[PDB]
Amino acid sequence: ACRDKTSANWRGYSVLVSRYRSLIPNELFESLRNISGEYNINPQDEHSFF
Amino acid sequence: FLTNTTYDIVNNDTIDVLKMKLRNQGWPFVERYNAVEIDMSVEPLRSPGQ
Repeated sequence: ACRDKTSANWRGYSVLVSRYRSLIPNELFESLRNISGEYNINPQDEHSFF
Repeated sequence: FLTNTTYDIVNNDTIDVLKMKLRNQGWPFVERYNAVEIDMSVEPLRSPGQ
């Protein structure tokens, strides 16, 4: 089920990623890191996402 | 459905390729069948000598 959903819906996410990539420069692209660890995915959220 | 694949994979496959995939899995219903023609007893209207 997860394989089928990712095959059908990857194009929409690819367009979304490209749009937000145009907002940040190359310096921010190669420098920013998730040092604090605030954005951590819960296991129930991950398997329900796909 | 039967072979557990996605639409994107089978998008580029031809009829002969698709027929082999289903037949290898054991599915024999991959062929079209021609209907048998039956002639009318009388000449059709507005169709002289036909």
